[PDB]
Amino acid sequence: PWSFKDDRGTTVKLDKVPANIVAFTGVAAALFDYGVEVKGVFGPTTTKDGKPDVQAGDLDVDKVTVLGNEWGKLNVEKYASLAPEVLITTTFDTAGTLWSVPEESKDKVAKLAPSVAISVFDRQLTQPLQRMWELAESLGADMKAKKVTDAKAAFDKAAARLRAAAKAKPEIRVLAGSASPDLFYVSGTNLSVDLEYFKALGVNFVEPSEDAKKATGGWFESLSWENVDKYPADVIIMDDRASTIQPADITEGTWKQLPAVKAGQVIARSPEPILSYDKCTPLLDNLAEAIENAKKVG
Ligand code: NA
Ligand code: NA
Ligand code: NA
Repeated sequence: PWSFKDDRGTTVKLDKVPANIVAFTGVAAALFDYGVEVKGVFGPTTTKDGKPDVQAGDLDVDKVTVLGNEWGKLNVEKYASLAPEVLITTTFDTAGTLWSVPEESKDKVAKLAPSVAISVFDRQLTQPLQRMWELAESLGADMKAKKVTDAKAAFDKAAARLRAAAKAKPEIRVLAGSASPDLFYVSGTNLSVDLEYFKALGVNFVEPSEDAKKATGGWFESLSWENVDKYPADVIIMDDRASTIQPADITEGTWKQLPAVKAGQVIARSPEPILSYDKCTPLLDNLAEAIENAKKVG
């Protein structure tokens, strides 16, 4: 018998540990690092050359059944064909909305199998990391495997490295960005699990006012591309997800003129961390390295 109380407070109870797990791609990726296999995934999974998306982590993308290959896409008939026993995903709000389960078919999807939500709303990264760990352990993963304990040890060291970098270089201003054709979005730290944790470790972020973020209920500010120099920044961390324009591909002239861009002080941000200690370690090391070696340029 298997039971798990999720971050909505809902307890799923099944007569045996589910063999037919379907998960958001990034959740499947986290589970994979603890030795838990999933049967189906939905989300950014492969890129247009067939390579694994960043959100697929170390998943064997050929082996799994891909039900949707972008956010908000999940073929209901194909899902049903997997004899799904549980659906696992993240949640980004108070309501417990199941992330990436299509709004139009979410009721049909719910009929086929119970769901488990792990919240990545308004808390530091360490919380959903612990809750993903608990979920994996409830599914029979060996949490005392060398690979798992090594990953947790490395994460802790990386967190210490970032704390030291932020304390050693207090002048370095970090801007969290995401590019689209219409708009350049600047995230504040509040509400995001990665940025809340990085802030708690002492990183100096550019913070749009609450007033500037109110159109998204506090998540981010939308800027016209001509106003992307509004906030002076030394390091820019850019959204890496498939829905967004990657920094190497941005052609807008204002972007190209930013001091941090000219100095080569742009790195990746993963606004949807894969919730394993393994996949969150480079988030910490990458940011620490950017801060360690950044010049003040903004
Ligand atoms: Na296959
Ligand atoms: Na166990
Ligand atoms: Na340095």
